[PDB]
Amino acid sequence: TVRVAINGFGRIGRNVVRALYESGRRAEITVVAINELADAAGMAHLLKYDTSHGRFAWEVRQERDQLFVGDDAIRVLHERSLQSLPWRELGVDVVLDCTGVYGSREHGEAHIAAGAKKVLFSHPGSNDLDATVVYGVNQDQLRAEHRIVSNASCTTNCIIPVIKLLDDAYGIESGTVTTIHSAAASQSIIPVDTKLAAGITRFFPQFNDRFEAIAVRVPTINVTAIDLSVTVKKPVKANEVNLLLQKAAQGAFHGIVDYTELPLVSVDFNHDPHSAIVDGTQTRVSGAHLIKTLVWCDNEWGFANRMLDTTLAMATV
Amino acid sequence: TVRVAINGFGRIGRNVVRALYESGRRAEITVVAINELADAAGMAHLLKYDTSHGRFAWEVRQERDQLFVGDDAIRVLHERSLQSLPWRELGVDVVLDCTGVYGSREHGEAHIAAGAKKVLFSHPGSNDLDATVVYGVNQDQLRAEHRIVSNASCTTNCIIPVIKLLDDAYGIESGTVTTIHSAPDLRRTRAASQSIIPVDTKLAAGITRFFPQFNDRFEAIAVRVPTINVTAIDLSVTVKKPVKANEVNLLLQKAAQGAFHGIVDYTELPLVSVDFNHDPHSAIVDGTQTRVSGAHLIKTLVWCDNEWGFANRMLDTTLAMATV
Amino acid sequence: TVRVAINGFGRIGRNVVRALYESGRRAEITVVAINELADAAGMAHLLKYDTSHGRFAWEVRQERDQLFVGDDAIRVLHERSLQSLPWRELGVDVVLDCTGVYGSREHGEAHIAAGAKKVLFSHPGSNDLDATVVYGVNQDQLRAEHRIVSNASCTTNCIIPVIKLLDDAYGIESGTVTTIHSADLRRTRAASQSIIPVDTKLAAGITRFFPQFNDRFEAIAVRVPTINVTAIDLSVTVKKPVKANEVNLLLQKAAQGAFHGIVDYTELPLVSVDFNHDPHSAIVDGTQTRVSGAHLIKTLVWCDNEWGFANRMLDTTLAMATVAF
Amino acid sequence: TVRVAINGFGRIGRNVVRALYESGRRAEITVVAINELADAAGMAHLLKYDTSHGRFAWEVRQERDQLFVGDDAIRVLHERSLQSLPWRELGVDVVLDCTGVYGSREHGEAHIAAGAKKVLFSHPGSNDLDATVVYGVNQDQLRAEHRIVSNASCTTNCIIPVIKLLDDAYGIESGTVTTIHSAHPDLRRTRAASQSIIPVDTKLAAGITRFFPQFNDRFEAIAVRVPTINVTAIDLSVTVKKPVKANEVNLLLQKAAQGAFHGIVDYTELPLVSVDFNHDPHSAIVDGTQTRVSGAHLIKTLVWCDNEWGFANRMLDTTLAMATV
Ligand SMILES: *CC(=O)c1ccc[n+]([C@@H]2O[C@H](COP(=O)(O)OP(=O)(O)OC[C@H]3O[C@@H](n4cnc5c(N)ncnc54)[C@H](O)[C@@H]3O)[C@@H](O)[C@H]2O)c1
Ligand SMILES: *CC(=O)c1ccc[n+]([C@@H]2O[C@H](COP(=O)(O)OP(=O)(O)OC[C@H]3O[C@@H](n4cnc5c(N)ncnc54)[C@H](O)[C@@H]3O)[C@@H](O)[C@H]2O)c1
Repeated sequence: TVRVAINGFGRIGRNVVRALYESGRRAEITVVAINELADAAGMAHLLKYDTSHGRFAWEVRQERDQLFVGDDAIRVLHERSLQSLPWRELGVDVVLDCTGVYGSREHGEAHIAAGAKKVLFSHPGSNDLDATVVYGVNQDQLRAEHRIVSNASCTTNCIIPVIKLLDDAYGIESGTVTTIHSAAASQSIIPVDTKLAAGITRFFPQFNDRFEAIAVRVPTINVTAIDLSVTVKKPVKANEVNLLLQKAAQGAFHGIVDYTELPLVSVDFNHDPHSAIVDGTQTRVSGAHLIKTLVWCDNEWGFANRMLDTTLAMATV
Repeated sequence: TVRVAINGFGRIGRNVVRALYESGRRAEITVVAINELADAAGMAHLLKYDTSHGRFAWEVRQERDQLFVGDDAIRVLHERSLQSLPWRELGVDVVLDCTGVYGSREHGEAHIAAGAKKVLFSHPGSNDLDATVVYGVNQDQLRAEHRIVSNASCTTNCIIPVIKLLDDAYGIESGTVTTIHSAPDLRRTRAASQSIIPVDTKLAAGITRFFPQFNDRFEAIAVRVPTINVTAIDLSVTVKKPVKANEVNLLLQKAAQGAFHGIVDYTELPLVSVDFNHDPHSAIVDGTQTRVSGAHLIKTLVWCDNEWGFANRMLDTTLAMATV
Repeated sequence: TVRVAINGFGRIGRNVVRALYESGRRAEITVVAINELADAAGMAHLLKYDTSHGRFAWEVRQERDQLFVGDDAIRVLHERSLQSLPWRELGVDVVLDCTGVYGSREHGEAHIAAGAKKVLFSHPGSNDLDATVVYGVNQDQLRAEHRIVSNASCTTNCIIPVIKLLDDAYGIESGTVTTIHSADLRRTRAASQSIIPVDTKLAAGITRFFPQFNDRFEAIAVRVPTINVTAIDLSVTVKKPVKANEVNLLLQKAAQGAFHGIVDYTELPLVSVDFNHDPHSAIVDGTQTRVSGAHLIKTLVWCDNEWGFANRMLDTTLAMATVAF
Repeated sequence: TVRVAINGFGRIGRNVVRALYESGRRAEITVVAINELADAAGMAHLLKYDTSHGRFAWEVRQERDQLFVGDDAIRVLHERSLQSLPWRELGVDVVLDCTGVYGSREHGEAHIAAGAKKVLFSHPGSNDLDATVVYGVNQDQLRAEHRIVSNASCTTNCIIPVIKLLDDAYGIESGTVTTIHSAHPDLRRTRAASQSIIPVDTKLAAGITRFFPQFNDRFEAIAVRVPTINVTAIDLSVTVKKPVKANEVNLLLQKAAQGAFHGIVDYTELPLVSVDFNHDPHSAIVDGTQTRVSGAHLIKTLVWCDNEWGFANRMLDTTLAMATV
């Protein structure tokens, strides 16, 4: 068993746990410890009841400083700073840090120092890390040497695969993105800050000063829509683009990217493990060179499963 | 005073009336008749109360074939055919048809035959009508021979002015749009309140019709989200002239003060959709959301009140029609 | 095997099917035919994708005149009137009529005439059917000679069990209810941002089931823009003096005993959506129980207004097909 | 005219200002100072644009140490402590404290010490206070001596008038309330507001018993938050001595609305939804169509209110009474 600890039991941490069990990737990975400065029972409870994904199918309990998913007893810690984490004592192979506060080399080193073999951050974190993984695209680029890695963000993890597929096939010249985020808020469309372009140009440096992004928050549940527009060199038609993407979903990107032409709405992709689901019915091409594609993703669940995918790769290399 | 009749007292019809009074444009134009298939009080009530806005500031009464807004009398009719409309009897200068059912030439002729000097449709309709007016862009192209005219749609009326401004300044090569609307196809039989729902958009067709130079150069998609009243349009265009985000913003800001005052607005304030509720502008450009990818791919987000803006344009166009 | 046909594949009909499979009651019941005046391709699609309940876990297919949940084939019919239904040909033991249009005796007789042994309506029907079953309360009064029966409504099915429990224990003198539903010049308007009064058939339904409460029960209801789960705010005057926690203890005991699987009890800090897809007819929220003086009880009861009811349809169906002489 | 300063420019503070100008109580009250921790420009923005009330009709300019509503020049302070407030310098007749933090009479004394003649809190207060005015019910009990007074809460200000009317006419024996509110302590608090019905704490049970001490151990209350806009619904249930019918109750309340409680309580039988009462200055609007009576003694009444606007106007009403008495 690969044994992981989770630092920070927020939304993403909780989902990683839920995902571990539902995906059955329990067989290959046991969570041994969770750490959040937050009261233990608020965790057990919040793990059991989730606003988007239903009651957790497994039986959850929290007595003492011990969380319980099914028959597993997860030791619950309340450390405030990285050094005093008993990673060594627990034999932690990978620490998934989902705190959202920690993210630099030093934080990584601190985790390793505390006894963890490797670290995986649930966000981009400081630039200079031993690696950055958008699973399904560049997991093959992982080494032994690589011990402090970032898993990108849920939005970058959603759109990067598509941008790659499109760039490889048609040569992207420039791109612009609009992200429609789910959640006064409960009536408006709210313009919000977005880091998604920084994330794209970082992963694809050939796109510096060639990509921009805006984003809005709307009062929907759980699922996010990404509205991607790119200029390409090779002339293309809407259905050719769709055929490319559909093929990718059945081939090289099976399980990571999905494709659909069914008449669906956002909530239908709730609890969908894919990093991205391409909506074929929304694909457009203006002239022969401006491609619009709408990509759905469960902004938490997809990412959560990628955390686990990346973890496995890290522990295996 | 120009006298108008309203055919169809739906959402848009009601707003046109509300707009007439609130805009203060009651001094130039008067509503003499409304023709509806619903009950009469049905109308008075819905005119007084609506969920998009607030209680109508004016006092709304209702008696049988009548309707009262303030001191003004408005003959309420219930005719299922245009032939039998007493437009002649009432001296109607313009009929604003907001039924959403009528829209070809013949329907226009029918209204005129019934005694109306001119007709204005609250939508695109079929192609061959005298002119489609996107007020603030091409109202100067109204001759008096134009008797049956279309007011475009609220979304086309929102984005066309921006597309013109950008094309004039930088030469648009191709474009793509996403419309985020507020609240057959199997998507239609399912809950609005938690989902982003792809819907059919005819915005594409409307743009290329108004700008024929853009055939096979514009596409559009749209989604419906469970927000109130205000619509966001996410426009992306490739241009010839190289540009920077703030140059684009400066252009649009200038237009808002200048040539397009009262039709397009510009803002850099941190606002959300509901802040544009009841805003008379056809379009409000959100400067903070302008982007340029490379030097040639412009993204601009434009807000509009999808009913109020359009409702005021109906009145603006009406005036223009009655004045030429 | 008990073999059922479903007349009307609307919201409730679809859920009955989903419920049959998810609850494993499919070992004991078979849906052999569905009839709806709707596009059969659309039937399959709507069965697979639901706004409340998510993607149906089973594999759904449609082709010509067959729907396919899993490896099962259901005959899809399109008859516009009750007379021409091939119930006899298919050996239907019970017809679950979830059309919401049909509900008289005659409609029942028509179904039986068409070849169905018994009929179960997904609503309270007219006033004089053979039985109304609020399962868990009076299913023991089903005899084998009741062939046209009503399953009450989801709201009545939700609150009746609680009213019984309270009446038995303390003697209800009078009652008033407020129902908060999830999503006439009010229907003609924007449901995404308002509390909307709506008419309710609940006071009718209660006094019908408990005739001793005529002119002693009233009800109002509002619609709010939430998802799927309904809250019932019950207020009753009782004879026996009581305290909040006594009432809670009574109800909690019922939930573990006589009403296990039908009524549930909870003290956990939950919100409506947590009862989404809950099979109980009613879940009592202990934390919201109150008693004013010693005689005015307030209790808040949650229910999944569709799922609970759907599973009760199946429960009642079984009882009807089983009830021996 | 009467001069007022506003301590705390939150939701309520902002609305008081908006109300002053819109209601037309501007020919009777002037705001001279707003003391607030955030910058003069933040203040001005939020005053102009509101999530729940639209664009403020007046022109909101900003300059120097001044806000401007029309040609009226209001002054902005950022005094962190209470003693350093220049109330004396500005000749403040009443301080409306809408901070929600201050509410003890020491706080009151502090304001007065700083130079304010009288103080009015936008909530119940931490108490041992001079008075508690639910305007339209007991403003006549104000005395030149009461210098530190509380304006109750918006919910108490909404339902108290109705409870009085009902008690006077039929003698309330006991009561229970449900409030339907729009949008570490609880585990419910940090959960998605968009889509669930959310049970929460409520102090209405107290506020009522405090105002009507004859109801100790005779009133209880619960409340839920739903994702609607701005307007609040209060679902009141009371037992009464005198036997009554639904329409008698309605007739009583309707009469009150034109008569003794004109401008404070309103009555309607029109088919309306919550948003229709948005920006309604009444403390309470009674929905006749929802009135019920179970037996002859259990009254259910549903009362709407704009939980901010009504209250804000009452703040102004109470202020006037205080400065006048
Ligand atoms: C934003 C925008 O401009 C937009 C977007 C999509 C579609 N439309 C067009 O708006 C027009 C009507 O909108 P409205 O919501 O006002 O219509 P409604 O749904 O409220 O109903 C119309 C109203 O008229 C009645 N009616 C029907 N037929 C009638 C006749 N013959 N005579 C009198 N009244 C009639 C109907 O019962 C209801 O009361 C459309 O053009 C639409 O395409 C705008
Ligand atoms: C039901 C009812 O009547 C109701 C509804 C809402 C709120 N209340 C009560 O009124 C008090 C204020 O609540 P509100 O929500 O208006 O406040 P806020 O969160 O909008 O912001 C307060 C405001 O005060 C400023 N402030 C804080 N500390 C300050 C000091 N020391 N000096 C000056 N200003 C200060 C703060 O920055 C913000 O601008 C509550 O009691 C509530 O129960 C009633």
